[PDB]
Amino acid sequence: GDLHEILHEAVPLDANEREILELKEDAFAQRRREIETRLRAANGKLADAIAKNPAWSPEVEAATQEVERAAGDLQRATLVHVFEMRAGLKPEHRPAYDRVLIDALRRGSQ
Amino acid sequence: EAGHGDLHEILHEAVPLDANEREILELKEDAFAQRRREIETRLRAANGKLADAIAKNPAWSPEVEAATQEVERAAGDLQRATLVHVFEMRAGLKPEHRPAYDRVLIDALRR
Ligand SMILES: [Cl-]
Ligand SMILES: [Cl-]
Ligand SMILES: [Cl-]
Ligand SMILES: [Cl-]
Ligand SMILES: [Cl-]
Ligand SMILES: [Zn+2]
Ligand SMILES: [Zn+2]
Ligand SMILES: [Zn+2]
Repeated sequence: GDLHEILHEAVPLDANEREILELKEDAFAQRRREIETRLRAANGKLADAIAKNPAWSPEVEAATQEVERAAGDLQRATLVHVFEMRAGLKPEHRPAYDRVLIDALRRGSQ
Repeated sequence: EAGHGDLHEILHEAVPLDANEREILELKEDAFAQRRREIETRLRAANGKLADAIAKNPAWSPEVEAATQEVERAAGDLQRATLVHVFEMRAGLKPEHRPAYDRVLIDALRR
């Protein structure tokens, strides 16, 4: 989320390495849209049901299940993509990248 | 979340402090505040546990995925606890204010 963007900024790189990294982004960008989508949909499902009847209901129950699973999915996809970017780093840059990742996770960033 | 902070103000400002629906309102709030603090503590711990896994071994693993799932679950518990509370508070609000209350709620939900 902002986790994703934070880790991109911990990634030191010249003019060449950046253009290459951006080209490599598209695999994850799409995966992602696919997930920010289901989640944004599950939320609208939630809000729709509440504007209808602001009380718990089978629709609200189902929507919240959907919101949850989707947000987990999104963090998992983010992490997968973050470890792939880690693999493309020179060994000398790995410790700083790990530090940023661990500390962001620890304080609840995604 | 779910516009909670702002919904409570709508409460401070619809049922007067010379009303005593006030007392009941604040007791419900005390209970929710306590449940939230507990769930939040549990989310903080799931976050630490995910961070710990990654520090131990910075790569995707069943251990890291596991932690991820504990985090989603604590987070979902928090949203659910908050929503059911928000509904409870609405049911205790005089019909003359549900309109404005419902606005704030749906707004926030649609974000
Ligand atoms: Cl350069
Ligand atoms: Cl409230
Ligand atoms: Cl208060
Ligand atoms: Cl609290
Ligand atoms: Cl990996
Ligand atoms: Zn990326
Ligand atoms: Zn109050
Ligand atoms: Zn409240």
